Amino acid sequence: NVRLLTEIAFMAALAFIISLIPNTVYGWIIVEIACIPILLLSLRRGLTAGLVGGLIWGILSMITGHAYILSLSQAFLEYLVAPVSLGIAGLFRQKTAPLKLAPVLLGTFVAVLLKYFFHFIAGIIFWSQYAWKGWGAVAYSLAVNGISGILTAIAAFVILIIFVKKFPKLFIHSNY
Ligand SMILES: CCCCCCCCCO[C@@H]1O[C@H](CO)[C@@H](O)[C@H](O)[C@H]1O
Ligand SMILES: CCCCCCCCCO[C@@H]1O[C@H](CO)[C@@H](O)[C@H](O)[C@H]1O
Ligand SMILES: Cc1ncc(Cc2cccc(CCO)c2)c(N)n1
Repeated sequence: NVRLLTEIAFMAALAFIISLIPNTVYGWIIVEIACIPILLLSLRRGLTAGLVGGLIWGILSMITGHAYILSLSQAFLEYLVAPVSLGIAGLFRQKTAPLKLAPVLLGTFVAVLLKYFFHFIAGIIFWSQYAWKGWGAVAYSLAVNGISGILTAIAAFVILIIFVKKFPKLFIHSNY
């Protein structure tokens, strides 16, 4: 209630704080560990809570000057649509015990995939001026964003697996 709103705000604040950590692997290839609090929020509280947490994270990135903004339409795609889209993991919420790892991992996979699909589309339209010598716009965006998405999923997998084994109730909301 009040509690749902606090959880959302705190996880979005957490994602933003985490996003301040340097995460560059090479060029524009990143490991986006900042997705994890939004993933966890979504898995615990469902689609709407996740969408809104993603929204708040994106707005925070932009208004603090930490987003890479090339245009209104690009920033809309990459810092509203993209982070919001992590909320899709919410469709994999488990409401009842025992907690299973399967929906956690499938939901993480589908949500990181969806986010980076939007970054991949953005990459084609707005970032092709950076494409490695000899690479076309699509192939360059596929490699940058394909690799970033996989790496981000790897990291999300590692952390959430630990969280499932050690703190499975992070994932299951209860009153009481
Ligand atoms: C519906 C649009 C709302 C417009 C205002 C944008 C930010 C909304 C919440 O702001 C704050 O973000 C801080 C980040 O650290 C948190 O510490 C704090 O808990 C939270 O309250
Ligand atoms: C790129 C967009 C991806 C679309 C995502 C489709 C989400 C469908 C989620 O299904 C749910 O999965 C749960 C756990 O696996 C099942 O317990 C439950 O029966 C089922 O309702
Ligand atoms: C080729 C290419 N280069 C840069 C970007 C911009 C970008 C990529 C992934 C994630 C973010 C947001 C969090 O930082 C931004 C892009 N989409 N495609």
